[PDB]
Amino acid sequence: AEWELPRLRTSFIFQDDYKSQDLAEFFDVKFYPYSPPGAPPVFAATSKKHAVICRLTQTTDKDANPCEIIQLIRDDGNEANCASCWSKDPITDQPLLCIAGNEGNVKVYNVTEGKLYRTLVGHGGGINDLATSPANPYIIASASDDTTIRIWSLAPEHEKQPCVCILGGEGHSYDLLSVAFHDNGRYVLSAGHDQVINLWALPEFPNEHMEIPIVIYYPHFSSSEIHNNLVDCVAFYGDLILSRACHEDTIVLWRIEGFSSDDPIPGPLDAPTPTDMTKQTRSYFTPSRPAMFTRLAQFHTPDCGVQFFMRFRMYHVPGKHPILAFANAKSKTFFWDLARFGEYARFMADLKEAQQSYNGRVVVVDQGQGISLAQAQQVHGVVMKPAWLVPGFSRETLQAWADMYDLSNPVGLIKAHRSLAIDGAFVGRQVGWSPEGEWCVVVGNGNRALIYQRWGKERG
Amino acid sequence: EWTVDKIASALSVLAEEVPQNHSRLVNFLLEETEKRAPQPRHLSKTDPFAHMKSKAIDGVPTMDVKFKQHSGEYGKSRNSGRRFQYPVVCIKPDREPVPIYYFHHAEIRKNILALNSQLNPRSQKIAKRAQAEYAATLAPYLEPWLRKLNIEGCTKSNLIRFMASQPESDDSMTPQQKSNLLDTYSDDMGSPQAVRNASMFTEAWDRVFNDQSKLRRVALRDILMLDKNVEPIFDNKRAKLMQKVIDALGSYTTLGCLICFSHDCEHGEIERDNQKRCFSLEEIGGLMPSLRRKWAAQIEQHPPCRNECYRIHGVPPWSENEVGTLEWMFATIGYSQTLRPECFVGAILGRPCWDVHRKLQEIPKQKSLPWYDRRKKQLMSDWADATITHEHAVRELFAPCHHDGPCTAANGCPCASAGTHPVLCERFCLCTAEECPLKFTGCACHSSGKTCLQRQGRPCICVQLNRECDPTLCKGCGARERADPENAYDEVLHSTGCQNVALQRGAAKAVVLGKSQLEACGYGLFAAEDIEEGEFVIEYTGELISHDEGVRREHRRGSFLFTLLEQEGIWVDAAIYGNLSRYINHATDGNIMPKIMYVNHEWRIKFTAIKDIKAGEELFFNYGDNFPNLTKKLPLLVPKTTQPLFDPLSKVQLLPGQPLPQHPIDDSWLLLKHRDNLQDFIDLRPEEKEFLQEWDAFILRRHISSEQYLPRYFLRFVREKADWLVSKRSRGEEFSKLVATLLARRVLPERVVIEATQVLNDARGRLRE
Amino acid sequence: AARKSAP
Ligand SMILES: CCCc1cc(C)[nH]c(=O)c1CNC(=O)c1cc(-c2ccnc(N3CCN(C)CC3)c2)cc2c1cnn2C(C)C
Ligand SMILES: [Zn+2]
Ligand SMILES: [Zn+2]
Ligand SMILES: [Zn+2]
Ligand SMILES: [Zn+2]
Ligand SMILES: [Zn+2]
Ligand SMILES: [Zn+2]
Ligand SMILES: [Zn+2]
Ligand SMILES: [Zn+2]
Repeated sequence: AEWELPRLRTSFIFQDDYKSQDLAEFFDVKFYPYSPPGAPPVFAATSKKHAVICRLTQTTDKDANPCEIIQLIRDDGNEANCASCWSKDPITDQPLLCIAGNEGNVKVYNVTEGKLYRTLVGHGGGINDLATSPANPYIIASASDDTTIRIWSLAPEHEKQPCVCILGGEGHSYDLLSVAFHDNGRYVLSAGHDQVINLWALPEFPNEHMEIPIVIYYPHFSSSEIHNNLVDCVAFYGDLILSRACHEDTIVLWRIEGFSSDDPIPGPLDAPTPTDMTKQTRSYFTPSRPAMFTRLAQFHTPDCGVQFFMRFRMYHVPGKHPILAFANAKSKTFFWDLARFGEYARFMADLKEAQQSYNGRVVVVDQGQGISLAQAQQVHGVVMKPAWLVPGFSRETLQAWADMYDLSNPVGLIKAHRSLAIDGAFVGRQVGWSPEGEWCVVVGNGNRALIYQRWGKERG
Repeated sequence: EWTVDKIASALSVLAEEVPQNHSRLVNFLLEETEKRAPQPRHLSKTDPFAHMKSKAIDGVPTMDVKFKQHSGEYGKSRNSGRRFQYPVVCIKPDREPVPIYYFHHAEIRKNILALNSQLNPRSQKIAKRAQAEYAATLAPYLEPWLRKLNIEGCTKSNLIRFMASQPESDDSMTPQQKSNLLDTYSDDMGSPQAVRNASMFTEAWDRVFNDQSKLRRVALRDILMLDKNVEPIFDNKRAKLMQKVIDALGSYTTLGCLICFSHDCEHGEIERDNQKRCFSLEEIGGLMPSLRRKWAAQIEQHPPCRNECYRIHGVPPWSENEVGTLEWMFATIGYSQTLRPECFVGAILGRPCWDVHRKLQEIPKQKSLPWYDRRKKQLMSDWADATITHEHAVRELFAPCHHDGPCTAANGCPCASAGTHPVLCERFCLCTAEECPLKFTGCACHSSGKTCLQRQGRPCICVQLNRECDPTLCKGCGARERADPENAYDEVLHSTGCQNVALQRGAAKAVVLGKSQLEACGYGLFAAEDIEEGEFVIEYTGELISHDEGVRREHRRGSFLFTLLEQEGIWVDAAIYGNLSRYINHATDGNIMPKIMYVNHEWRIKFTAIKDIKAGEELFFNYGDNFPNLTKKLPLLVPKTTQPLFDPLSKVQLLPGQPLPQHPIDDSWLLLKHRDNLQDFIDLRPEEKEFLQEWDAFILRRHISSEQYLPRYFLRFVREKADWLVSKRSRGEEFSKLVATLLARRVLPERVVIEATQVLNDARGRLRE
Repeated sequence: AARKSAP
């Protein structure tokens, strides 16, 4: 069961709302993260003018619809939107949906009652991304065409001046596309059209009124060298970094040398400053390789072409396999299960071990069936192979396996573990995962949502 | 015996562990990350969506959704799909966005000096980055592989020697770079076989890892340049009885600003490669021309210390540092009557004064110019045609004159002759007012009322020259007190005396940011108090940039650059760093007027009111030709207004009659940059950096431009840092070199060296604890 | 050249 990957279960098209009769798109999708464990998962899909809110329920009937639309909100202003994140009312604990777009304001909607909670005003240009802090659900970050990040607090003490921090200075010089929080809520990644990925350290914010935001002028890590193109999606994976750029058809996994979230958070005066204008990378963290970062792996995502503003999403949850998902610009949805890499390495080591210890004469038995490495040994008086490794073995088979699972070349291309075709011409913009990982929703152009499921309950 | 083939063969085998270790590393990191999966936080105890049912319908706005169901491994549809109608909840926002802007706009107290920036062949960029990553990957394998191969003469050091002796090092290196290498490594490579082995290893390395067909390739040379004893050699961030003292003070003579007294500051000139010439003692001839003049001015002419003073009296062996300390204090105190090294050196070292005393003994007449009388302090006759002193747009910047003779063309005086006309000699020229008829002497104004005004029986020469009064030279008008920022809000003081110190005073009129009244403008700036015609309003601050830097910024921003010195080529850019004056809009009938001013050897831009302006009215000036296209040429209250007004940082809307927000200027980011600048000099010792950074962090926050105010700030520094200074021997020694350098400039009165002697001896005695 | 909207 734990090795199951999703399959297409439901899809829908939301009526064109940017009329030209089909150039509307869903730009974002996000599952609500504050529901009690086991509750039916709920996501919001954000089009240019609407927020579409759906609950997903598993069905025993293959023909029944698991998706039901429980709230539909229109931005009755002039803004076209493309970013969303969830927060909560700090008094009532009701869900709050934040929505931001090309006029540079964040609208915070009380979604169960269908009213506005508040607006967050201050940015000098359109907002292209929002993220909520995992450590504090009242803290949200916005990334803007004005080249800054603003950090906002919905806590009651900050009602009269809710911008608690600005990430400014000269770290970025063009429109930002992507902002992300570390799980500890104190490190922020930003990136965009200037091809710079920046890591910033947030101070602690006082639990009282702040007449002005704290301004941070210097990131603690900065580099334009991981990609050679505009960067439109970044995220932490634990302490590791995932990012992708336009024209590269990869998602890059990499790390900052010397960065660990077990260490104390550095203060703003620890940041490096641009003393030398020829350095395209600088880092507070530099302690092994002499460099300040190490490229680790590249997930192959073919046929993104020249498209940008396409985002991936990792499902990372205790006790479940981590799954990377991404849809390209030619009607494909890709999945990688990061737990397959280790089990394939273990199996390749078990194979080569017994090949020497027995002069090339070993037997290979699939896992998953009723046979143990014990019952199998009772027969010949033996290597266990994961059942998902599918064809000694032919060179073409070993080549196919290494393309999917070999992690030995940082500039290699790791082929998707599952590749699902999409009918029609479709460009993926965003991926979201339900809390229990049984639903994966891809949204994109044509106002289309693709809903994938595993661990279903359908029967006959 | 080795061959290139045998070495290359063994390198290929050793190389097999690189991807093996990479796979182990990524798998380890992936496994650790999976184990650290975060538990979801802040869960509600109840499901907030539980009560909400589908809004599908069995005069409200309505939208369609069509669903399709899928099953199987291929996602085949079950049918063509079912369509539903949904009511729409329409939510209007309650606030408009603020006017548009780019970058975070941060306030600076004074202009700051920018470094030149790069504009970021593409195919060469990509390939070099790929090679740099591969070089960094392979570099930690070189020494373990060398130890495994154990070939005679195949040593990291011997491979570096081989590299430096190859022809490719005439392209990749330069003289002195070869010198620094052969000082660390020399050229002896050992036995003939050791030389041959090193050569074969290099060839075999480049054969295995530097294949020309590949993009990801690395020459051994590339790996050797990453060596922490090699890379510094290719790093050009370098700052630098009498010859002993000259070299002892070299860091201070080289980096110490003549204007603001900091060692990393906004003055000086940035060269094309971002090397900096500081506005330094070294730009006016180094230590000796100023010191010799000090000695001569001395020849043409109290209580004992509490440290067992030699004047009443008269032991651990002295180190070289201690005798050196006594030498340069002696040389720069010079032929003094009232100050002598003993007491001060005694407080610097931890020694009794009688000890250091025991160790111690152990004018061609020149015709005055017809257009300027420096004794009456007056310009005369065709002075506007005879000089360019007042004409900042055509001025070129040359080092203050430090020649030996009269200030004439014959002696190469740049003041007399470097420009199209003569300019007056300024306060940093080594000539004196009695010798040199070009020496500026300040203005002669005095009055119990206002003075040094534009529309004045005798004009103010400072006003005529488009300069502010000098706190030292203009003695009659009270500029000494009015140019001191500690008196900036003494309205009684400033109601009389010198009215020509506004930029130094540093007080601006109350202004507030808002939405401009002009359609097609965004922000504007509004008066927040009444302003009389003729009053100073605000300074235009920003980044000081070169012409080519201006063209680069115009390109990268798809731009308003204020011309400060046209001929010299300096522009002010307030796109990111500046103050509220960056938001003042253009109108041909403006109510304020910018003007370039000479201010203690800085050029700065002031705005003056040309009409009466009432609180709440928007400010305008005629942009005129101040903003050229460089590429093409190649209690205080929020006032009542119709326009919305904004806090500059929070962008929160201000309400009429509320206290006007005035946020103190945040400069810690700027102090950090200047500290790091010093930290990056390869030729400064750590004991030098520690002191220079402590002094700079203090003195930069005081924004000095006149030596009139340095003695006071110097005494404050010694008092605040006295415990720190006596806690560590190197800090006293470095402090004494600063003192020696400022005594040599005759910029530090002897009086404060005596008091600092008391202050240090006190702190030492208090430490005795 | 990079493109943001759908093709
Ligand atoms: C540093 C001085 C700031 C200032 C001064 C005054 C008197 N009044 C002001 O309002 C502001 C504040 N304004 C700026 O900061 C600033 C604004 C604009 C700008 C404005 C309006 N519409 C567009 N466009 C139309 C749509 N297009 C797709 C792209 C954009 C763009 C472009 C800018 C700005 C700074 N740099 N740039 C470029 C060169 C990168
Ligand atoms: Zn200076
Ligand atoms: Zn004494
Ligand atoms: Zn001269
Ligand atoms: Zn001169
Ligand atoms: Zn002179
Ligand atoms: Zn005067
Ligand atoms: Zn004067
Ligand atoms: Zn005056």
